[PDB]
Amino acid sequence: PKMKTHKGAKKRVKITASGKVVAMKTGKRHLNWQKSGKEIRQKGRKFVLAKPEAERIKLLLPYE
Amino acid sequence: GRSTTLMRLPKRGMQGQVPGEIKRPRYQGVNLKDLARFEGEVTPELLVRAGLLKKGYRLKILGEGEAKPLKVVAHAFSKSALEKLKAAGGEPVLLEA
Amino acid sequence: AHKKGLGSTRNGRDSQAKRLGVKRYEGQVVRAGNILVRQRGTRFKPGKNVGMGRDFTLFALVDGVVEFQDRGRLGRYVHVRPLA
Amino acid sequence: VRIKLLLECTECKRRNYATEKNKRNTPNKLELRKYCPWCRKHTVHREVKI
RNA sequence: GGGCAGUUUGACUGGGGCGGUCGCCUCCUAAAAGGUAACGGAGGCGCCCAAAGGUCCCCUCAGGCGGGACGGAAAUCCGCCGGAGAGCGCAAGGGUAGAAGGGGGCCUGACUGCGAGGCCUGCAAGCCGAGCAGGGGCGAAAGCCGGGCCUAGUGAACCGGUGGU
RNA sequence: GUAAGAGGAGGUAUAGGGAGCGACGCUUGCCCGGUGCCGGAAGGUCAAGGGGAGGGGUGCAAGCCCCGAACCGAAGCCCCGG
RNA sequence: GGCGUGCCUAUUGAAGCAUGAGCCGGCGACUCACGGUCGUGGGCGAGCUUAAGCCGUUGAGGCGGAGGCGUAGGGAAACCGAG
RNA sequence: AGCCAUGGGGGAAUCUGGGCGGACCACCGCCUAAGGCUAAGUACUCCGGGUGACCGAUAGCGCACCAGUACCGUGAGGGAAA
RNA sequence: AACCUGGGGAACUGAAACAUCUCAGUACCCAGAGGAGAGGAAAGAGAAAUCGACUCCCUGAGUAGCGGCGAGCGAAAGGGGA
Repeated sequence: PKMKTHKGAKKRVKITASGKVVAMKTGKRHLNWQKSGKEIRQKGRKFVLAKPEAERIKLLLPYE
Repeated sequence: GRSTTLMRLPKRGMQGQVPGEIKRPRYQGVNLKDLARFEGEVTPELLVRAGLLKKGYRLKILGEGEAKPLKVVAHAFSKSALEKLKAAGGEPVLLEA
Repeated sequence: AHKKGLGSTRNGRDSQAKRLGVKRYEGQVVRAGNILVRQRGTRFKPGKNVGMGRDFTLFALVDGVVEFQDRGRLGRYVHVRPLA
Repeated sequence: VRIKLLLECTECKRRNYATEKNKRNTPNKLELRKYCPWCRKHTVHREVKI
């Protein structure tokens, strides 16, 4: 019966209120030292598109 | 092979402890242009018989609307929805006395 | 069949080429911060609101259009002039 | 390499940060460079930790 | 503690095994955009500089012949000639003396909050940056400054260490 | 055999189990460095345990709960020789 | 007499000296349940609809708003709120 | 890492006794443990009766019929035709 | 015949590998009870001075959490009803 919303996805995604899947910027942890502040604040929020089809199609049930 | 783009990092802050979730008051907002539609009085138990709110614990007036004098009835009230209420209207807080 | 001592090599290494050339020419508008010349050394010196960055690379600086120049005792110039 | 290693700089006057590197091999004792913290203008900055 | 149990024990590849190989940057093959394959040719990177960084004052080489105690093909100085054959960490390629090279003074923009609009590209990541604004260094000013002449010196996520909010 | 117990064996180191060779005649040389194995009441490392100097949350406090050093806690491997 | 390299599977590509089948009959393979999702046929319309159950029927429907969807989003969160 | 349940060890109290409200402490509530019994609402179909946008002798129960029969295997079991 | 409670309790398979997790506390083994089984009056629930045995359905809810944060597994409270 009922599908199953994705745990991981949910707990790491930000699908916007317009059928747009837009998550967070990836590549920040064991980094930082010899790197531009540019890189710091530009590893803030992100975007993404296309496979966000599959993301939405996976969000599901409470949608979210 | 590659993490199915799972390479995307998490940001769901306070996504979960173990004793379930924190029992907090969830509010409920309402566009006061929807308010402009009807006229008379708007209590919690009334507006859920209508079509909004639905057992939303507390009510916060908000949104756009018109300068109509009436008895709004709720808990908290948006500061910018309190400027349409200066034009006309009554403001009741926290209910019981 | 018989196959005695053969061998191998060492050259199986080729650096990935990066897209390198010029992007916007004269006749083409560019509106503030649009790269137009990817170069190694100064194959194309900047100029009239042309701009170079931290790697020899010309980009838009005005909302105008490019054009060229040849100053032998100075180099090769690019000039992005807009309108009055 | 850890010889040049990796350390960070905090302000005096309570905490603050900024990201840097070192070089212990080179005549590098300690450092009191001069940068900017999150709060207010430019100030001290003291060397500490890994 | 194989005595017994359940499982791991890469892939490429002129059949497989041995040998070699996996990623990053340069130069050909590459046929004047891009790009373009091979166990096809040729070499390099996992580091370095708190000054090898940032501004202002300034100088220009490698070499050639001629002339000189040690020196003497080549330590040094001098004369005249000498448009880049020198240098620019490291491989090569691009480039550069109208500076990126080499000397000195003050310093510390390997700055914060942001980022128009472009490179590139399946995704992801990577590359570029005017200006705004805080305040800051130097500069008589004009002004430069989001490290190094540029391309290699790099590792999404999950785990947690440590300081803070 | 989880076990009760079983065979061993109502047999006793000329007896019972395990291994290498395989009558008999000749014979069986050097190496304890790696390892297996025999022993060795000093010792390194290490367990739960035992212990409690010392720290914290909280109550006004009495108290309660957690963190925990010194130092004593085996087998074992290291060590020592055969 | 003019002409004329079997059917299938698989192949870059086959009549195949590649495979499957002597011949005829009958059986024999993209469904369903729930959720999801693009549309599409209607009804309603800032509203829409009920599940379990209860009542009725002997293929007779009907009550039954509990709930789910919708009117608002932004942010990890507090909270702010057409921002 | 609470709470419930407990295999080894220690080892209480009787209404200021006592478990829990998710480390733990204060408080404020909640409930009275370590004795037992309880229908109905729910499940199941060997069984009987009713129904069908269920099959019509290869389909249908394996079996429309003299089927858990023939016969196959020691054997557990297999499983016809009609 | 099947359902029901308790005591034992796998593997394939999934995670495109495989242990941790899955399948599942399922298949089967055993014990026993009965038209039912079992369950059963609160040392409960849960945050409101709020309720009031137990089983059942729906909703809550793929929610809240659990997790080599992967596979995926997945509560009770409240509500409406029996």
